[PDB]
Amino acid sequence: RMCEPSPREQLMESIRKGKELKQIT
Amino acid sequence: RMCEPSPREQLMESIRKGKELKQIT
Amino acid sequence: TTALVCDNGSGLVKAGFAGDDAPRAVFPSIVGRPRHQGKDSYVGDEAQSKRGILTLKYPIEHGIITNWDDMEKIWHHTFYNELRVAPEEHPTLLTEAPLNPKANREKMTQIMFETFNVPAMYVAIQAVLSLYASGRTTGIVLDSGDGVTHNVPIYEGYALPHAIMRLDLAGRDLTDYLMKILTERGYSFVTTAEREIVRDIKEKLCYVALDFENEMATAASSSSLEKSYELPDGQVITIGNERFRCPETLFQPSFIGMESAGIHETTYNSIMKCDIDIRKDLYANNVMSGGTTMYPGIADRMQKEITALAPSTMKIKIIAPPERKYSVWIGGSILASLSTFQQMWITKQEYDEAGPSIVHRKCF
Amino acid sequence: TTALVCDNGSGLVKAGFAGDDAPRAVFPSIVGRPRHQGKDSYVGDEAQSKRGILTLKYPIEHGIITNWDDMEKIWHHTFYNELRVAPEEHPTLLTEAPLNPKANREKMTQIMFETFNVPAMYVAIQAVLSLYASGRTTGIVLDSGDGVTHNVPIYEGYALPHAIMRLDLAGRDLTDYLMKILTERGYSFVTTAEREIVRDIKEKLCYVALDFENEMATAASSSSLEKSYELPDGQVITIGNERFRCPETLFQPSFIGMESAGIHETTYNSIMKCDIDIRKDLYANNVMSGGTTMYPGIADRMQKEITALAPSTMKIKIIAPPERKYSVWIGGSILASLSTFQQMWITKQEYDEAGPSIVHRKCF
Ligand SMILES: Nc1ncnc2c1ncn2[C@@H]1O[C@H](COP(=O)(O)OP(=O)(O)OP(=O)(O)O)[C@@H](O)[C@H]1O
Ligand SMILES: Nc1ncnc2c1ncn2[C@@H]1O[C@H](COP(=O)(O)OP(=O)(O)OP(=O)(O)O)[C@@H](O)[C@H]1O
Ligand SMILES: [Ca+2]
Ligand SMILES: [Ca+2]
Ligand SMILES: [Cl-]
Ligand SMILES: [Cl-]
Ligand SMILES: [Cl-]
Ligand SMILES: [Cl-]
Repeated sequence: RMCEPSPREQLMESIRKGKELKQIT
Repeated sequence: RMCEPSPREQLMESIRKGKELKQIT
Repeated sequence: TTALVCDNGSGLVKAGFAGDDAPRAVFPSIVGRPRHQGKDSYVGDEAQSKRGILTLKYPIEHGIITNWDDMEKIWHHTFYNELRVAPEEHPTLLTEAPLNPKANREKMTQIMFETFNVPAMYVAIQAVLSLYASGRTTGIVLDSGDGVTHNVPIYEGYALPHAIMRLDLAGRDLTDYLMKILTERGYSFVTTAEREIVRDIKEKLCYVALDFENEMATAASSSSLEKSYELPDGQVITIGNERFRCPETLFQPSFIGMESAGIHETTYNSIMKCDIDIRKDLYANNVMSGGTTMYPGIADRMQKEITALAPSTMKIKIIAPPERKYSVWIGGSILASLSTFQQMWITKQEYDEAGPSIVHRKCF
Repeated sequence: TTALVCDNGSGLVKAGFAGDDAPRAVFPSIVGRPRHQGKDSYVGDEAQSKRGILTLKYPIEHGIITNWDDMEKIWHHTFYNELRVAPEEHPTLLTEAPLNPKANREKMTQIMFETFNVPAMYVAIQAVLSLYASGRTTGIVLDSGDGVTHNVPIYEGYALPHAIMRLDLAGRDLTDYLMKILTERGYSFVTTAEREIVRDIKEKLCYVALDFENEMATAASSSSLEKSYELPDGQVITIGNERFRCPETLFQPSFIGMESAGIHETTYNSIMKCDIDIRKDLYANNVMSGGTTMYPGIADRMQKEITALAPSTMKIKIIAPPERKYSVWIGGSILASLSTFQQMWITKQEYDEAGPSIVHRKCF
């Protein structure tokens, strides 16, 4: 199935992918 | 867990619950 | 603000507003044009009434859209003339046949967003909507309409494509068959109105015999099964065993030179293509939908036929809602009205960024 | 429009804006008041500097909120004086300790919505945020802060409450311990600034010995492990084995008259309370978080101790991010910035209709 996963699984996938956080100034 | 189910399971639960539809006039 | 619900049948278009009890508009899925032009076009009832001078076209064949230009004319007509609303102002839920190709699903999506400029859209499998209408998420639907008959096993809201069975025999075939046997009795039906009379005889006098064989002879030795049909011209006619013989084609396609298993065998076959653990639930939730399942006696006959094929220990249950002519539509009306569905719609924004192939991803 | 992220530690409050690399404000979780009044109040650094004339209070004990009036003063201070934003204008993500009672979760929710009038809110378990910081959804977190040390096994983003272990020994206990051994060496630390010096000695000179026993004697026969600490008054002092003896309490709580298993045994114990099929993944994803896990050598010592307890065939891996002082905060910053999180917030509307008990239902 070409279906995107559950909203919670989309959240988990994005947690595993990681995001760049903005430098502190 | 007191957690509400997946949005899709909430949809399934509501399909099984059934809803009253408005009479046609 | 109400969502629109449009069930595009091979024979009839059912359209209305989500939340409503029934479709506000039900009309023939036909586009009529004067013979060699290529009003320039007529849709529905009007095209039907102007039969003598037009070339009628059915853009939906056996539940599949085959003529996109004509489909768009039907859709345009449905919004503007039938529902009398501008589509850009409403979320639109459309239905599709089981096993509808991915290209067809994307083309439908593209037309709705690019041509009708819908703000939100969703495409649902017809049989699944009928199941939801019955207040279930698991079951096997027998959907017999005008163009196609499908058997659709569904588990926890999702149809099982590997087990879907299609029988290219439906209401249109039954009308034509009754028209043939009636014609050979010495009656004449060839015109539109005449064909419409046969369709009326079919929908009003026809029934499914519990035991065909025993029923046949009961018409041989008696006039107990004969009903009289008063024609529009006042003339009255007598229809006999054609009453139960015509719908019998569903159980024995052989009657129309069709080499295929009947609706009972196809239902069993489909169930058998499903996982063992799910079969018991399918046998217990056999849902009937579509105009062609409206024949009095059909559920009692399916219960008997399935009982005979299923294991002795099996609880077989047939669900035949009285409103099953519109079960697909009602299912859509319910679905699109649910508070829980409001996040499910494909938005214009989503379409704009990902394109029509979103329809497969968005699925649920 | 940025969400606010506030990690309420027993010792330090870490606050900032979701999306940021680090907390913009980090200050003591203290509320100071003049001795018998019941400025009427001081928060953080100011309360700390005015120690001599105030009665300091910690509204968070071992990660649990125990004084709601004082907690609200800290929150008010955090928004208005530290972050300098009105809370009613931002979604707020707060953290909570593992095994936080349901009444505490609802009270926090009630205060945020009713007192600070937040538009959206969410409460996250601290250890889970540290796990997310490391880019994992499955693992076992050792979170050692100022007030409490917890071992939290997490599977597919959800902590396993039945396996959570709490050790009521943390940074505060280590500072006090170093203060005791340093005091018995002939030095005096009793004032605020002096206590702050000990805490500075702890955070700058202390380390975890790979082999305590062998390390001890190495300080007995040599001055190789002695470092000199230049006091604020210019006077210089020599700290020796207290360097590794103080953090050793984590592995042998007995050193502080504490009858409890060390952090290594507690980690094993916790893993053992989890399903077999998950244990292998836990052993391979042991994540360290909190100020108290910052001791040089701690990961190498945990790897050794766990290796000794785990089956021979087991792949043990310790993850000790250099930024682990703020891992909980960073985890919250990441979570609250995710496009995918935007539907997860409890809205004011939702709170208004269902009340504070929504926090448990809304969970994910
Ligand atoms: N009461 C009835 N008894 C028998 N047949 C009926 C009855 N009512 C409607 N039909 C037949 O049902 C057919 C239309 O049913 P339906 O609207 O479900 O099919 P459709 O969706 O247009 O075509 P399809 O589902 O094959 O794509 C027509 O052939 C009609 O004559
Ligand atoms: N580099 C360091 N080495 C050793 N200890 C440190 C270091 N940095 C901070 N600490 C100790 O860490 C503690 C604060 O860490 P943290 O902010 O994670 O705890 P907290 O959240 O306020 O309290 P808790 O997590 O128990 O509720 C203080 O005791 C501090 O001295
Ligand atoms: Ca149909
Ligand atoms: Ca903490
Ligand atoms: Cl009758
Ligand atoms: Cl609803
Ligand atoms: Cl060193
Ligand atoms: Cl993002």
